[PDB]
Amino acid sequence: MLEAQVQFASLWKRLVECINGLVNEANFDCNPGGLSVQAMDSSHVALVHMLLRDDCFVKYQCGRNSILGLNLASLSKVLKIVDSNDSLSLRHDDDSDVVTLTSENPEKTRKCEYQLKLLEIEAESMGIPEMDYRSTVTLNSAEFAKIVRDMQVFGDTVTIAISKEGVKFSSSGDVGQGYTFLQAAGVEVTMEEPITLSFALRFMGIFAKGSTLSERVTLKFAKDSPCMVEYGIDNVGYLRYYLAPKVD
Amino acid sequence: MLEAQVQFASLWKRLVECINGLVNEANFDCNPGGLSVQAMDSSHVALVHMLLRDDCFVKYQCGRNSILGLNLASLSKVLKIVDSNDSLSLRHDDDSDVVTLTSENPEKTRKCEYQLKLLEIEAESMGIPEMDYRSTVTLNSAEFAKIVRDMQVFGDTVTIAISKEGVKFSSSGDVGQGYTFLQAAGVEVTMEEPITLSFALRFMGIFAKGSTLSERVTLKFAKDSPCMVEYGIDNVGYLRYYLAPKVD
Amino acid sequence: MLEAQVQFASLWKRLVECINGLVNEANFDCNPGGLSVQAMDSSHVALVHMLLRDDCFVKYQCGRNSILGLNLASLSKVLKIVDSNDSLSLRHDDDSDVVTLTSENPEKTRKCEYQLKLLEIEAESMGIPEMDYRSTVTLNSAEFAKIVRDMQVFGDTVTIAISKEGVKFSSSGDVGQGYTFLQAAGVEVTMEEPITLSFALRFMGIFAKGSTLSERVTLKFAKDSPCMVEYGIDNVGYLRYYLAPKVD
Amino acid sequence: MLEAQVQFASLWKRLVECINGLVNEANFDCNPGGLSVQAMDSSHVALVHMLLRDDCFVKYQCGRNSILGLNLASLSKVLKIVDSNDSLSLRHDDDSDVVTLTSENPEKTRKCEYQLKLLEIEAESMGIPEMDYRSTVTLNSAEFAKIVRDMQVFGDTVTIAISKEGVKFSSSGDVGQGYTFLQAAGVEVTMEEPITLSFALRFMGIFAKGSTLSERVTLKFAKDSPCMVEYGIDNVGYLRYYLAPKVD
Amino acid sequence: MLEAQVQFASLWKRLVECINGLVNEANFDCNPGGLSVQAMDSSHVALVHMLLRDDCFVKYQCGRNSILGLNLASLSKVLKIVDSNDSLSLRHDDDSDVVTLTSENPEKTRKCEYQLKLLEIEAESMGIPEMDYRSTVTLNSAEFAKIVRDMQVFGDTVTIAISKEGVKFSSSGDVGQGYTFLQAAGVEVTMEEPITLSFALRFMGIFAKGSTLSERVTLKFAKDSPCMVEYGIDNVGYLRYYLAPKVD
Amino acid sequence: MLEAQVQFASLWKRLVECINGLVNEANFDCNPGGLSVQAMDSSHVALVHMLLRDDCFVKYQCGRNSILGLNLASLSKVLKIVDSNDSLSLRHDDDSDVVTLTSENPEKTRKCEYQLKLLEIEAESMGIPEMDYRSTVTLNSAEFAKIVRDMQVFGDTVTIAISKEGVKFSSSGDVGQGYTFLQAAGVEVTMEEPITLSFALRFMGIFAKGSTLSERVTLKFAKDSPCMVEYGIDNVGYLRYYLAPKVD
Repeated sequence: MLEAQVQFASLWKRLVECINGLVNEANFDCNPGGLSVQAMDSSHVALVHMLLRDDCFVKYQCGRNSILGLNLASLSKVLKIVDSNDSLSLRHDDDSDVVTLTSENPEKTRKCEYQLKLLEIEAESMGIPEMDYRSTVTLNSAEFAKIVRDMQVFGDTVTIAISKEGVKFSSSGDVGQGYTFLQAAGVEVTMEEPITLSFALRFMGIFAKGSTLSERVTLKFAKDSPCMVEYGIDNVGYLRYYLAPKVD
Repeated sequence: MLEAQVQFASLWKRLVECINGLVNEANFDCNPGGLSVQAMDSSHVALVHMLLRDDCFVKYQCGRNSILGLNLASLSKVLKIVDSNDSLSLRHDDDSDVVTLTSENPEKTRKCEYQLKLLEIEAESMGIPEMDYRSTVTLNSAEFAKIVRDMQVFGDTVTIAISKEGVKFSSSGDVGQGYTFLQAAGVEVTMEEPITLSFALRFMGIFAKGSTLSERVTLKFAKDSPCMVEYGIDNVGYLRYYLAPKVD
Repeated sequence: MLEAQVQFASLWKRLVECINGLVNEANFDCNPGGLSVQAMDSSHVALVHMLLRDDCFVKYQCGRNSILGLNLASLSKVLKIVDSNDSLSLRHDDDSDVVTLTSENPEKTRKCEYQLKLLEIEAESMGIPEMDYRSTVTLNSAEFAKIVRDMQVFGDTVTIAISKEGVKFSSSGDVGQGYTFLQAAGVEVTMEEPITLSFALRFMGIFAKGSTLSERVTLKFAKDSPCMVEYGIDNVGYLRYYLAPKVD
Repeated sequence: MLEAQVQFASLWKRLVECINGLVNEANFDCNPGGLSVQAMDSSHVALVHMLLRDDCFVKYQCGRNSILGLNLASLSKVLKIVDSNDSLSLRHDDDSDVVTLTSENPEKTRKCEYQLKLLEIEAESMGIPEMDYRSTVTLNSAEFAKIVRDMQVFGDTVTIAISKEGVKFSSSGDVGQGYTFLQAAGVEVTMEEPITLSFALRFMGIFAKGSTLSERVTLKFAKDSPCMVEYGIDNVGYLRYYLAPKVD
Repeated sequence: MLEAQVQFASLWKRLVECINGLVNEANFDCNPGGLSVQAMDSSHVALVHMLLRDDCFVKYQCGRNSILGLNLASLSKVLKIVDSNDSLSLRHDDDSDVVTLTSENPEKTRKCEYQLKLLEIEAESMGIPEMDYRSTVTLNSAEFAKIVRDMQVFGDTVTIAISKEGVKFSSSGDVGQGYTFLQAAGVEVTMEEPITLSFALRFMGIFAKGSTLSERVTLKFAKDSPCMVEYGIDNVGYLRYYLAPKVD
Repeated sequence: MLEAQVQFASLWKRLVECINGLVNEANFDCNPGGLSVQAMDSSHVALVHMLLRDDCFVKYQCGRNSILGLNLASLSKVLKIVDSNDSLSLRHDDDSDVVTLTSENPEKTRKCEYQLKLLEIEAESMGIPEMDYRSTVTLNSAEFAKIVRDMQVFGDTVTIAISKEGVKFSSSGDVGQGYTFLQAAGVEVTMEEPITLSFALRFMGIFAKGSTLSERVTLKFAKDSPCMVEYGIDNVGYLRYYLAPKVD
């Protein structure tokens, strides 16, 4: 039945790390369009949506829509041991109860094959937000990551404030008060009005692992609405996170 | 009221690590001479004196003598997140209760500002020891650091013995007995008589973080007197530690 | 009166790490032939035999056969602090109760000397039951090490299966099932018949630290018999491990 | 909608201490039968099974089988602060993501309520065993506890030897050799063959905290098979541990 | 010059523990009214005011107002070694630089005398924040102490909420969320309106050692104002703490 | 062939604690007179002499003089686990590398047997001191113990001054200056002239554990000579310590 082979296992390694940060199990919705994972954290505050378009793979075959529930904790453990530069083929057979991962060297002198039992995961229900986003900032993904790590020395909450001149990340706590201001000028603001929301750093931190997938990152906001943080996986996919604003 | 800007935040980062090893809070005596910290460990066995002369800073302004008590634990946490190669401006205002640290990139596209609450710390009450050291050894700071780490596998006490031919560090314990002998030159002994004292490795270890500030380190001894370990910060300051001998 | 000087302390450092993985104390049998260590794990399932031929040392002197029991935990701690590229002289004197390690820089500007108390160790029973190894595989030592680390995500047991055309390492557990197949050449199989044994990963893992001593590693098998894993120390010695199969 | 109220929080306090000794997280299988916990240590050598029958509780309500994963480290911390003689109600609501603990005084003048986040814990494969047991010894639980603490001065392994006349616990090590012999007929041996097995004291020690639940303790053995140590929680449940012998 | 003798040294022992929790040195204002200490923590968030009226002592004499700075750390160390049921006479002389503590047995067969050096302690910064306290709760001092210890398992901040029916202490953190609700009577609420403030547990904890001085404790609150926690020392003095709310 | 059985193991427990405070190994000189231990601290400043007369034991048998070297650290560990109120039989056999300790219940329902390996310990130089003691003070042993613990808050040295009216213990240091004066009777001074010596509290502290053996303790002094501190063990033995003065 299903077969999806990527050339460089890095991609899967880096992806699973990202999504496993948020949830331990997830359904892999596989279509002829490609693989998607959509999942919420157990507190129903944050959502991941990842899509790997079929052009992502050097070989992709998915006639009908199959759905594969997996333990991301186990999957993460197996992927930890796969070499970055080896190929990796995900394969599931008609009514099999197991998915198989197959890695091979460029030189074809080593072949690894792993098998994971599937789960039993109930359909998500709570869906993507339907926004229309007034503001947008795009910045270096690793700067973003650093900023959220940094803001965590102060508090558990970051306030992001977008203005014509740039974006200001702010946090408070016992240690003191911090901010990092990035100037527009590199940081591409493009907003229709000044806007200022707050968020849980716990989740922003989980999101910021996306920096392993994309040199840049885009944040999208809308007053009193879940923000989005998007990491393009070149032209062959995305990783997208949504997070509820804090209280207020 | 105070403004002290260094070009490279590294300096502050490395300093605070050193002094935070010994004490959690300290008063920064700030004069038109520059910043000084003088402080004892809670066991009253060891003393730090640090001075950053005003020529240390690319910009320095301190009309009246203010004293700023700080939590070095918090300060350390904030400095951990400042980029080494960014600038860093320490500033305190007349009516304030807070000191502010302001970092900027070389490119001026990112500005960070942190604020720490001040403390009322009781003014040290313990004077620098009497000088006139009949003995001096100077050595590579990182060798010194390694030696004290090493001597700790044996005991909690190191015996330093200076002779015309060099210096011998010795320790004992369950594991066994060790020594490291460094021969004169590269090791600049310059002494008036052979002399042999013992010291707590706990503190020698704390002092040895000074190796981050200065390629070389000077130890000065005097029979029955606190030794000194000095790290020059170029020509623009020093870091100086004093420690009681072990007698018994 | 024993003296054994190696030019580069690395060797001793890397060796003691390897054997200390298996046992905490061991007798160093010293002859004019060189040093040997032979020891079993406390469960009597696995055996180490190390030999450093006298050509191994830049200086070797052992008139009569002495035996020196040592605490490898202590020895490991002392060797951790000796620089890799320093020389290292092991010396024991006529009924002394202490062995001494002496390190010197290439430049002779630093000299270190450590002393360990000897033990009292009873000579072990098992004594290498050996030979008649029907099958043999040789492979890159670091690949081997990686494979055993990897197989540990699945189980506590690895099944090694040698066939003309390569070796297959397999494991099972909660996470799932995995294998790594290496194809023959690079992997030098040389066997008289297909053969398939199982082993405790705990011990294979301990053995795999041998990769620090030798770019390649040889495994030797024999139906219903302890396997051997051998790491050559470049013509001048070996490190050799033997391990009971799992049978049922 | 789950509810389980015990009259005296002591029970929960003492139980969680016992099981937290072995594992940091565990699933609470809750049925109309009552609560059960079944879990292995991370080395897969030892198994706990606890059952609190529904008659254990002054109020019990569990329509369907729910499973609640918990951090026993956190749960232990919360239970440390609950008064022994207060009541304690464990409550979970439909898709709540949190369990709540509610304590009340006998006099209803003080009410405490705590909330713990649940975990997704993967269901444990290893299923007790089906088993006979040829031998049986029952003894004062606190004597047993003391004996295992004692045997730990000698070694990491205890040898239990059952004979018609009593049971002999034995251990060895650097310190020397010890034994404690308890005579039958107070010690209820009841066996169909003499036998002698060995076990890890680390785990026997963990098990022996059961003495807080039950004045007596029963050990059951079977040649070459996991022993069992059982603590009856009066008539309203049990705590049961299984441990692999040391073999060879 | 000063003489103040208490019959039972317990009092001093218990007091110094309490105040030493907050500050390491303090000025003892000594008048013919009695001894008073008024002192702030280094963060200027918390104030202690202690008064021991002259009727507190079996013998009291202080013609002029002297001020004695003392090291409470040293004083604490000396008081640790004074027997609870011995008498204790504090004495300072005209020309002295030292205060002396003199202990004697009931039977006059043992006499101890200790001498502490005085300090020049600068800050008289202070300022009791007297105000209209709208709300008042009085409760068993040891329950209060337990509650703050308990709330610390969750967070570093407690929210106290006074209502007609009682007072609710609440905290949050990694471990979870907790509360303790005490119902009105035994717990004597007496308030003019419902009121809800937050406070640092670090300081509430320091204050709660007051339970050694007084079976009951009174807390007084006022919207946007420092709370007060008061421990009466019989009829012969008080210990009173004031603490800034957490606002943000 | 030696056998020495005491009725209550307490005695051995309390003794070994006392002497293990000073040294880690010691020879047990066993004669028909009884058991004696004599040992010096490794700094050759302090000496223990213990004697248990043969009437001490409910059963004692020692035809010839045997000497048993023991590790007091191990012995202490074994004795920690022996019940106070059990009997304890020490037994050594003709040409046996091991001594055996055998404990039994009053009720004979439990028997424990431990075996320690002996050591070859070289006879020390260690001559008991010569003199006839000019001064003598006898006091409650636990008061003495408390006094030395107390004097340690000040210094590492205590000055004991005997006069017609009583004895004065004095110490100095960073914390301050202390004394305890005990008045003559209850404290039995009996001296031929006033005399004032100083001693290391480290050792006085070690000695003061003798209070577990004897309600009273006697100190004996002689100008410029080792003091003695003696603890009678009923009428059936003594424990005696000697310590060099500090000369200044």
